Amino acid sequence: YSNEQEQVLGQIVLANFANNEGLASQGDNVWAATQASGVALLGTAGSGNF
Amino acid sequence: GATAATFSLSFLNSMQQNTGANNIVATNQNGYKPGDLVSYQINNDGTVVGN
Repeated sequence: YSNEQEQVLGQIVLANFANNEGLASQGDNVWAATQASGVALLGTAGSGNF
Repeated sequence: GATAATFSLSFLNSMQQNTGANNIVATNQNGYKPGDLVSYQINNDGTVVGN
């Protein structure tokens, strides 16, 4: 801002499936989760499964 | 309020023969901390290893 102040509007989460290649491709370059693909498993971008 | 831990440290294979100054060659223990599953791979020997 105009007063040397820092604010956060959020962070983008990462959804890493435990089992890829099971996501149904839909539309343009997006995937819809389905059976035999696992949950999104949301988490940060620091380390771990991301 | 954790549990007190007892371990053993070995000085075996340590030679004091005026090799300059105090020096350390190797040091290890068997108290690995818990970790998070990064990736998995298949080796040529048929075993599955989790990193």
